[PDB]
Amino acid sequence: DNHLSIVTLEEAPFVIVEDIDPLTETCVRNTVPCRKFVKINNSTNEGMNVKKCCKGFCIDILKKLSRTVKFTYDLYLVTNGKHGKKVNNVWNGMIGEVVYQRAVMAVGSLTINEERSEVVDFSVPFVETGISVMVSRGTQVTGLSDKKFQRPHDYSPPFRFGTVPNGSTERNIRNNYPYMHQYMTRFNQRGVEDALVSLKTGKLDAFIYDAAVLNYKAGRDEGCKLVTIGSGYIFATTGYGIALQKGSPWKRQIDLALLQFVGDGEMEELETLWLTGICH
Amino acid sequence: RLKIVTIHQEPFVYVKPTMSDGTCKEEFTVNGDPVKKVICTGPTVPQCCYGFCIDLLIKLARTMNFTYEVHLVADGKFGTQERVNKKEWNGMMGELLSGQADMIVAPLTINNERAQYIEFSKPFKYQGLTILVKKGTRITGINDPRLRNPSDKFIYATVKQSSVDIYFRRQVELSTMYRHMEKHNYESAAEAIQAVRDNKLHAFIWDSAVLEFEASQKCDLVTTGELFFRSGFGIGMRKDSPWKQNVSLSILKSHENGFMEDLDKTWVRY
Ligand SMILES: N[C@H](Cc1cc(C(=O)O)nn1-c1ccc(Br)cc1)C(=O)O
Repeated sequence: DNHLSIVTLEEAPFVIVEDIDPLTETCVRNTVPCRKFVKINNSTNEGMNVKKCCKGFCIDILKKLSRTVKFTYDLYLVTNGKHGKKVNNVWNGMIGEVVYQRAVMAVGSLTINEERSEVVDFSVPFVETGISVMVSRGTQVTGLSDKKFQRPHDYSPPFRFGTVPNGSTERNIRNNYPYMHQYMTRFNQRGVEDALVSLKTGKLDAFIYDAAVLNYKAGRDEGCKLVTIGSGYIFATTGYGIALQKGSPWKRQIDLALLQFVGDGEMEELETLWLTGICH
Repeated sequence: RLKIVTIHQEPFVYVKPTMSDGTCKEEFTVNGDPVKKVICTGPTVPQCCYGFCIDLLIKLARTMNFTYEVHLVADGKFGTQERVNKKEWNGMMGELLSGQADMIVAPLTINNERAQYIEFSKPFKYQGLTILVKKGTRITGINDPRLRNPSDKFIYATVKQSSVDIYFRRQVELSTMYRHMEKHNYESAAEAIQAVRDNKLHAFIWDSAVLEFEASQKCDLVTTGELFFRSGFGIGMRKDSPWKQNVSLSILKSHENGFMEDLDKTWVRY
């Protein structure tokens, strides 16, 4: 049919996961049903499907696509991996659900890159991203390619800057700037929200990460003390897109629909609803 | 042998006279890197072409094992659809669709109207729309009173038969802006920028990737700073083209490679 298995992943404000409304058995308001497979323990593959409710910027996209392209969907959240990483030539995350045909599309904060694009089709990008830099207001940085990151010990004192390891940001820096990568491991942050506090409290001078996430965090930071660089200095510019199975019959109409949403203002309204914050 | 159509649009495509023996002057950037030049025919002698898009074309050619000849679009336009009943695209869009060109390598905006008819690559450049004025002129940006309810006092415009003209023609709440602009649009970006320096035109609404470069080198001119709409440039190919998939894979690889960043350094930033 035109009934589709669709995988997503929790990452506010793009996908926000909530327990089913208390508990009239139904998803209300903003939200759509999404099921999650929850393991009984870590010594087993056994689990139970748990009914949850999903909302957010990407869910609002999914809803508009569903109505325009005319399809229905069963939405579920991915249980092994995050976005998609190739482990020993084998994909986990959302990308894995698509390539192995448990899902025919993937909707979420899924960054378009070359490696993924060899095994899945990607819609046009519907939000811009890349590798950005966040600092406390006052600090002077152009972006990732600044000499101040590339040769840290040409400055005294050297800048304290890092990222969250094991994702695309670390992998990209390792391939392009090997000494930078060697240098900043000592500053690994274990999550976005710890990096923010290390920035606001002076333990870190710069945080390097996904531009779309950093812009969201900066726009809502209490005190408006954290700033990112201008989008002209974003490195490896790309976008979130919707992944489809290779050769999918939905790609052309999903693409035209997203371009219609961008061109006619609807995407802008979604950005104001979910992504724009009180700062700047 | 792919027939590439492009258009004059600094810093993406520079167009300069050949030398006497029909070769291109050898040249280097102030940072010591070769400026790669290709011969390009057009409105009809050979000329030298180079810039951001030319480096992209050269990079794509070596990566995908094809050769090319480059010409400038005849009517000097980007491409909109017009009534003839039949419809037809003018500009580079029309040339791509009639087979006069196999591929558009230009700062060609990706939008829904064009993508109905051709295949775009993933974007090779992300940018937006902004407003160039001559310093002295002062406006809020896109919501300034002089823009939201025009008169002949303050004349603003864009390029005719461009993605920007479509953008204003299609949206019901830009209807008064559009009526003012259609009677004043220009035939090219350069002519519109020259008309801003000469005070015959008071605001030019165009691609930020072009307008910021113009402002940073022509310091009588300034942009507002805002982007009021975001859009990307893509490679244009016909619906069938076997180059579609590998072209966009190469664009993606070049963003992750730092290559596009080097192009941005060399040509786009000041
Ligand atoms: N959307 C996530 C990726 C996102 C999280 C990761 C991270 O955890 O480091 N970094 N990015 C990121 C986004 C764009 C670019 Br270019 C480089 C890194 C994804 O799809 O993997």
